[PDB]
Amino acid sequence: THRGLRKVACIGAWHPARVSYTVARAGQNGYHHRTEMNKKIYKMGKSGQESHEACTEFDRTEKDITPMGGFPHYGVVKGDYLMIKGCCVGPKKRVVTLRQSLLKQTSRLALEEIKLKFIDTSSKFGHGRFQTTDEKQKFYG
Amino acid sequence: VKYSTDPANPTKSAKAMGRDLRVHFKNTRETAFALRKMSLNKAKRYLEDVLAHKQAIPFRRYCRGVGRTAQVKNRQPNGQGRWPAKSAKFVLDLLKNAESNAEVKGLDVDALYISHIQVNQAQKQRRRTYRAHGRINPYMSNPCHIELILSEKEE
Amino acid sequence: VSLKLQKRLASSVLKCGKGKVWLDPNEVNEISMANSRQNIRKLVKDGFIIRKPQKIHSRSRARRAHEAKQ
Amino acid sequence: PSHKTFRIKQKLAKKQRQNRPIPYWIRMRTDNTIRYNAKRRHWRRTKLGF
Amino acid sequence: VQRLTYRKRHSYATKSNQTRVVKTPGGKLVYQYTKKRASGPKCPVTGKKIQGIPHLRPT
Amino acid sequence: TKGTGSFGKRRNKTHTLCIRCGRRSFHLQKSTCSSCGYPAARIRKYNWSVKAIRRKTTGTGRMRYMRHVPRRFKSNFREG
RNA sequence: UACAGGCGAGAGACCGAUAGCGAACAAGUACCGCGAGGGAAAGAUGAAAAGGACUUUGAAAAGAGAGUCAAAGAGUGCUUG
RNA sequence: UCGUUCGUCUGACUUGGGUAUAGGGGCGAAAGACUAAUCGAACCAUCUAGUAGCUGGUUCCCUCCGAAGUUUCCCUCAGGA
RNA sequence: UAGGAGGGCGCGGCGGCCGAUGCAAAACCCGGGGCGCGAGCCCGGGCGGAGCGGCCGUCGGUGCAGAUCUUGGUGGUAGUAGCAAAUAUUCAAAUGAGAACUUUGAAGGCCGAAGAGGAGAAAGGUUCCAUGUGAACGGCACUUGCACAUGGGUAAGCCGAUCCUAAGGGAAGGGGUAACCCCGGCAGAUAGCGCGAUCACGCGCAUCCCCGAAAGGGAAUCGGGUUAAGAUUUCCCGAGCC
RNA sequence: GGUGAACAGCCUCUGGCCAAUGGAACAAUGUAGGCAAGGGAAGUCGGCAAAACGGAUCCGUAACUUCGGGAAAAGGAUUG
RNA sequence: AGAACUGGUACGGACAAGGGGAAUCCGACUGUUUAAUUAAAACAAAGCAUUGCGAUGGUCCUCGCGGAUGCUGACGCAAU
RNA sequence: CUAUCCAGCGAAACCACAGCCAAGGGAACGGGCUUGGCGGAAUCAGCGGGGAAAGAAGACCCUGUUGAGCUUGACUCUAGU
RNA sequence: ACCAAGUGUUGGAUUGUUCACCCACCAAUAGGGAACGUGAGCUGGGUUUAGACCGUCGUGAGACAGGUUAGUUUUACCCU
RNA sequence: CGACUCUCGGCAACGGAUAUCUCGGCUCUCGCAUCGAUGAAGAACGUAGCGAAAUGCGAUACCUGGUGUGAAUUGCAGAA
Ligand SMILES: [Mg+2]
Ligand SMILES: [Mg+2]
Ligand SMILES: [Mg+2]
Ligand SMILES: [Mg+2]
Ligand SMILES: [Mg+2]
Ligand SMILES: [Mg+2]
Ligand SMILES: [Mg+2]
Ligand SMILES: [Mg+2]
Ligand SMILES: [Mg+2]
Ligand SMILES: [Mg+2]
Ligand SMILES: [Mg+2]
Ligand SMILES: [Mg+2]
Ligand SMILES: [Mg+2]
Ligand SMILES: [Mg+2]
Ligand SMILES: [Mg+2]
Ligand SMILES: [Mg+2]
Ligand SMILES: [Mg+2]
Ligand SMILES: [Mg+2]
Ligand SMILES: [Mg+2]
Ligand SMILES: [Mg+2]
Ligand SMILES: [Mg+2]
Ligand SMILES: [Mg+2]
Ligand SMILES: [Mg+2]
Ligand SMILES: [Mg+2]
Ligand SMILES: [Mg+2]
Ligand SMILES: [Mg+2]
Ligand SMILES: [Mg+2]
Ligand SMILES: [Mg+2]
Ligand SMILES: [Mg+2]
Ligand SMILES: [Mg+2]
Ligand SMILES: [Mg+2]
Ligand SMILES: [Mg+2]
Ligand SMILES: [Mg+2]
Ligand SMILES: [Mg+2]
Ligand SMILES: [Mg+2]
Ligand SMILES: [Mg+2]
Ligand SMILES: [Mg+2]
Ligand SMILES: [Mg+2]
Ligand SMILES: [Mg+2]
Ligand SMILES: [Mg+2]
Ligand SMILES: [Mg+2]
Ligand SMILES: [Mg+2]
Ligand SMILES: [Mg+2]
Ligand SMILES: [Mg+2]
Ligand SMILES: [Mg+2]
Ligand SMILES: [Mg+2]
Ligand SMILES: [Mg+2]
Ligand SMILES: [Mg+2]
Ligand SMILES: [Mg+2]
Ligand SMILES: [Mg+2]
Ligand SMILES: [Mg+2]
Ligand SMILES: [Mg+2]
Ligand SMILES: [Mg+2]
Ligand SMILES: [Mg+2]
Ligand SMILES: [Mg+2]
Ligand SMILES: [Mg+2]
Ligand SMILES: [Mg+2]
Ligand SMILES: [Mg+2]
Ligand SMILES: [Mg+2]
Ligand SMILES: [Mg+2]
Ligand SMILES: [Mg+2]
Ligand SMILES: [Mg+2]
Ligand SMILES: [Mg+2]
Ligand SMILES: [Mg+2]
Repeated sequence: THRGLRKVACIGAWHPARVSYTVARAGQNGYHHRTEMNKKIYKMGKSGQESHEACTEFDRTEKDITPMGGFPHYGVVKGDYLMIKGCCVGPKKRVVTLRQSLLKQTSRLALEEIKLKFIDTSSKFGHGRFQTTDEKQKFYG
Repeated sequence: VKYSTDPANPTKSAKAMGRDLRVHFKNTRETAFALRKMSLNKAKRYLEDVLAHKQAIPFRRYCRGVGRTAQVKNRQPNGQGRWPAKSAKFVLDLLKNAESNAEVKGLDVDALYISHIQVNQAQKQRRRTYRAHGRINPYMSNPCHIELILSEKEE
Repeated sequence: VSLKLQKRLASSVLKCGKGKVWLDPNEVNEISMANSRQNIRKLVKDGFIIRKPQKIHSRSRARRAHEAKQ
Repeated sequence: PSHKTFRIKQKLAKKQRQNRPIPYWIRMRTDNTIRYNAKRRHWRRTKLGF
Repeated sequence: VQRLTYRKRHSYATKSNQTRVVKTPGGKLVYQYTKKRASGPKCPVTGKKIQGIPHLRPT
Repeated sequence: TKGTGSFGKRRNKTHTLCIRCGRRSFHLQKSTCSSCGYPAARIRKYNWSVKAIRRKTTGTGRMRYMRHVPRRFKSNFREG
């Protein structure tokens, strides 16, 4: 196609003799405001007791929630924290507002109790292969 | 030889002129419209600071296409301005020549100010540029006359 | 100060190339002051204008290549 | 050409002399209208056509 | 390797423009312009050469 | 092609200076001047261009001899 | 008796610089075309250059004072504009 | 015209200079191609201010009067009597 | 409306009449005052610095908003499109008012030898070389330049033209033609006569002129130096050749 | 000069240049160049464009044939 | 030419450098062509055939005189 | 590499005036008219719905008592034989 | 048949085709308008110049709402 | 208030219309008849203390000589 490929060919019929607001145009993408609802809470890490760390009832390698070498672009988590299933709006370090649901949670998928087995800790920077720097040090010597 | 506007007080005001200056008329107009009614010392600071690409001359009348800057928010909120260096460097020369005129007359060069500044079109100069399909078009400059009068401010 | 007239007239005197003429940058004044082939030649004997040595193109690698082909 | 006939050499000699600014004392001469040499010729612009 | 130029204005490589490379007492290669090859004289009857006559350009 | 590619091969001179008229109109291959008609005995002149006639009629040159003829008519060709 | 050529004269209910010859002027010129051929634009300071000495800012062009002039704001493409 | 990709490359081959053919003529391994950016008839000047029932324009005010698209004929129907 | 007529307004001359004008004419500008329904006119003020108006008769290249009207100027578009091929520049120093662009040096690169090297033919015609630079030009810039200004420079017995012919071209006599002009073998006491002899004469005359190649044929030159710019073989030095 | 069959391409020496207006940023759409998981022309009028094959040595080489070819057929192996 | 060893089975390591096959239509091939939108199946070609002509001649040019084929002559010129 | 911004330089096509819509009527598809919807300075860079956008006195068709090339059993002639 | 236009209505063979007609999936493979929506959005297959070939026609130049092949797709930076 | 836009006046620019001119044109009329082989018209090249054009002239070269007038040329210098 002469004059470029990546575009919309027809931006509307002759009549109305205007560009409809619903035709796809080129402009800002991202950094939009979005509410994304129904994210489940898996674990609360409250600093200062046994429930903080990334030790489940099955795995017992005494490790904290932060991966090896800190969270990329964010650093090391020391304070309290939540762990939500699925993704989160915005990049790392972004402030987010956690709001109670407006709906009435009654479905099974809302009522499952969540019991973990293993909290991956291998560094998210590259292909992490060990869970703890201590175990990497024992593996290398 | 007489300027468009006569001074508020002729004996206590210096005046300087230039004709057929080879600089852009539009750019120099946009310079002058920022320099009107400024103190002389602050005008030298400002304009040399413009040529130093650190403060911007707002573009208001001949502005369509001029990109935006943050450097000109204080005086044109939508921030549309440029740093016309040749225009500024030509206007500096007349500000200095009128400072010299006022010095010779005996005025307070510390208390002088821009009482009247006017840029105006001149006789265009002709050049030719060659286009597709064997056509030519004129390629002409817009030289300007720059005309300014410093007066001593009064209480 | 321009020494184009002395890069030329020095290639012509040394019988070399403009890229091989070398005018000692410390005393450009006298080089400029000498405006003739005669006065270029006295500068040549006085050591202010020299032929840079020809850039090296060693065939040591060609010799060793053929010696590894025999 | 470096091999030019004598006719062309003789007639290119004259167009050398034909190309000079007017003497300055022409301008001060009384009841004069000469403002410049309005018949100058430049070698890249006007070819002599011969 | 010190390329060469014609010593004349005959810029085309015709038969009359035979060139021989020589190295001069100046350490510099140049052209010399040679004579063209001459047949020499021949006997009409048999077409064979005439002996004792050098094969020279006629003039 | 025709045009720009083909204007580069204007290299040889069809016309050179005539000796009778000094115009660059001497067609060499044909050996005739294309303005004065040289080497014809008579000058090439045509009534379909009075503009071309006036450019080279009598009076556009020195008239080294005819300028004096009126003066010699006056006093009727006298020599002492 | 004829006479848009030439030489020399005289007149005009004509044209007044986009007019009148193409040409008031270095006009059949500058310029274009290989060539036949095409072919313009361009007039006015002032009475007299008396064409702006000099001082000062500027690298310089110029500016600002000054001076010449009846006027230079008539200041070398300069009558009015 | 530029880029890449292409055709041929000892041949009916590629090319410089000299020279011949000039307009209803040339030349054409034939496309109405080429003949100086012009070719199903070059370009320049002249006859020439070609002709046109056709298109476009057609310059100041007020006052007064103020229509026709119909008949007849015409190679006549966009026209004229 | 198309159209027709009447009466007037206005521009420029001519024959007359009445005037104005250096105490300011013509023109042009004005938020100035008016007259006429209107074409238009009268007055005021400013610039202007030498001519001008009114009335009667009469004459005309006589009235513009259009014609993709003609010439000249000016806008909006617009400080917008744009300045993008050929790998690439970087650092000190010098000059300079001013340096990304000048010059020197250093470093990195490209052309890569069917080159972005060294020389020529045609073509150009002074662009060559030096010194200087206000402007203009070098689509940014400049101290710089192939720009502007003033000077200088091209040396031949040997390198070419010159000489000879090619395709071909012009031509004397003649043939054609109204004449310019067209035909060159058509054979004409042919253009030219030649050579030996002048202490003169004898013999011959045959396919009978000129032009046409700086790539065909061809009397003769090599080496080393030298200039701001000429020369390799043009000048100088040596040695030769026709 | 090297590689190489090679006046191919690629790199260097002599000679010549860094002349194509520069500063900042790396958004969309472009111009030029690439790479892509599984599939492999379903895309489209159409395998347009791109990818793939490509040198050399050894082996092998069909139909058809004007008995000259097809043929560098196809199909394999090796390469420092 | 052959061999032993060696490498993260990589080796024409960059560059350079055929995709192959089964068929149909058209033109035999090579070649030429609408410069600036058509490169082809179009034009040409050798091959085949036909026609005119024995010089006081055939085809043709020329306003005329005269001229081209023809420095020729049927194993040739000329027109298809 | 551009596009973007910046320094410097810096055009052209085009242009009655201009630029928000719906429906109606209308030379039968309006930016202007009528009835409504609305409507808040000034700029930045894109884009290709519209401006029945620009380019061009439509080549398709027709009209012309306009041509031109070509053909032949058109009409009137002509070199040549 | 009713209230019902919110939502959806596909991948492919052949043809330039709209249309058509098959294979398959599907819940379904409904119809339509928007200057027969949409070329300064693309493509240029068809058609619609100039090349060329066949057939029928015409004595011939040429014609074909017959078939085939090759055939340049320009501009936004203005207003909205 | 302010920027932008539109607009009015004053002043300044760009531009060169108008007004007044005119060593020029055009038109009419009249008088005369005088180019060239004793080399014309045309062309080229030269020529000045400082000149390129135009005007002039020709190696005696912006002139030589006679006659007439009678104290200049002129932009600068100079011999006079
Ligand atoms: Mg395309
Ligand atoms: Mg990661
Ligand atoms: Mg061109
Ligand atoms: Mg050879
Ligand atoms: Mg040629
Ligand atoms: Mg020729
Ligand atoms: Mg008149
Ligand atoms: Mg005139
Ligand atoms: Mg005056
Ligand atoms: Mg006066
Ligand atoms: Mg004036
Ligand atoms: Mg190409
Ligand atoms: Mg040839
Ligand atoms: Mg040839
Ligand atoms: Mg042509
Ligand atoms: Mg008429
Ligand atoms: Mg006409
Ligand atoms: Mg009509
Ligand atoms: Mg009638
Ligand atoms: Mg009239
Ligand atoms: Mg008018
Ligand atoms: Mg008008
Ligand atoms: Mg009108
Ligand atoms: Mg821009
Ligand atoms: Mg570009
Ligand atoms: Mg070679
Ligand atoms: Mg070279
Ligand atoms: Mg130079
Ligand atoms: Mg520049
Ligand atoms: Mg000769
Ligand atoms: Mg020769
Ligand atoms: Mg020769
Ligand atoms: Mg000697
Ligand atoms: Mg090898
Ligand atoms: Mg190679
Ligand atoms: Mg893939
Ligand atoms: Mg497919
Ligand atoms: Mg398919
Ligand atoms: Mg499909
Ligand atoms: Mg298909
Ligand atoms: Mg392909
Ligand atoms: Mg095969
Ligand atoms: Mg073929
Ligand atoms: Mg073509
Ligand atoms: Mg093609
Ligand atoms: Mg015969
Ligand atoms: Mg800018
Ligand atoms: Mg509407
Ligand atoms: Mg409209
Ligand atoms: Mg309304
Ligand atoms: Mg932009
Ligand atoms: Mg915008
Ligand atoms: Mg766009
Ligand atoms: Mg649009
Ligand atoms: Mg029409
Ligand atoms: Mg009729
Ligand atoms: Mg006819
Ligand atoms: Mg008949
Ligand atoms: Mg559209
Ligand atoms: Mg097609
Ligand atoms: Mg066709
Ligand atoms: Mg038939
Ligand atoms: Mg058909
Ligand atoms: Mg048809």
